[PDB]
Amino acid sequence: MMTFIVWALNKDEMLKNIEALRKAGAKNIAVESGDFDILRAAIEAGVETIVVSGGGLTIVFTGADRAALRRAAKRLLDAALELGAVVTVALDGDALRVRITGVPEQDLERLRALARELAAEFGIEVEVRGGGTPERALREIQELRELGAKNIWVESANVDWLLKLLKLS
Amino acid sequence: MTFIVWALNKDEMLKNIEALRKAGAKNIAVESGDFDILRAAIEAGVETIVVSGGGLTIVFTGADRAALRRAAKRLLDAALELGAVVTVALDGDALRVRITGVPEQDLERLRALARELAAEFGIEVEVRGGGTPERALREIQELRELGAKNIWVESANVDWLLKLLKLS
Ligand code: NA
Ligand code: NA
Ligand code: NA
Ligand SMILES: [Tb+3]
Repeated sequence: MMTFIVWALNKDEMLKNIEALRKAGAKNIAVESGDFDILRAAIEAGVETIVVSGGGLTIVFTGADRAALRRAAKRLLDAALELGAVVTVALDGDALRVRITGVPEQDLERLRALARELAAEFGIEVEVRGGGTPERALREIQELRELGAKNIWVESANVDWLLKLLKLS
Repeated sequence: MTFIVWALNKDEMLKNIEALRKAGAKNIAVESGDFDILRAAIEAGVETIVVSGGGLTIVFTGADRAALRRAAKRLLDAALELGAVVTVALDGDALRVRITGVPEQDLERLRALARELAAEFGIEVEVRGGGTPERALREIQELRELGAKNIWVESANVDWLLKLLKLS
């Protein structure tokens, strides 16, 4: 037997995906996201196993020009990789989502500022739902439990973030 | 609570589980699309494994990090427009690119581009394919025999998970 983990950067894809696995008859369905809104939606749809992809930033560039989105993303990717980050990128409609993990809080504030600079240059909107601090994770994990999460797993490429949350838990 | 160590580097993975073990983590899992990393985790005594199913793992080697980043931007550009989910990590010597969420046609496009880029740049590439559910099932059985007790499977591509469910 196996647990099937749906990794989703958007709420609509995650619902569609868990619905497909439920129709297909998967016994053990989990949802993974750095977005606590998506993890809440999963639990409300009746998912009992949640993976918190914690730490770092989710930077979302929105605009009709996909060339401008990719250009901004490539620049951000370059800056993030130089600091030793793990970067996950997905182009979804008019939104380009960049997940950044494994850089210190001082470096994230730098990438926050850069994201604002790049947004102006290429004339696009940028929103940073980042945070991911171990303290915030500990708070939102309790909320997910109270919403009906039975199994909570936590994931990172950054062991220090796992060690900080281990310390707090 | 289970602590999942995401790894595309075998050495970093082993250092990371050691740190969590010393720190007092009771439930540790290792996640990777690289079956050799999952083998190394199980051989080190990890009993929970997340198989990151499907797509490609592309490893660029034999040039400076600045050059590896330029190659990464070229590959990302192609992958993003085909609608792929792309994870990129610059690791010491090598640049590792994980590509998922697209059919074989697009993977072949990116295999070819990675090879072209490697030649065009003058760098070495290791294009690790073999991301089909059929093989994943055979890899999963191998990992069980090596000593994995809990096997979790993960994808952004629900189609890949559905085909695995059918074949399982
Ligand atoms: Na809610
Ligand atoms: Na603790
Ligand atoms: Na996949
Ligand atoms: Tb994962």
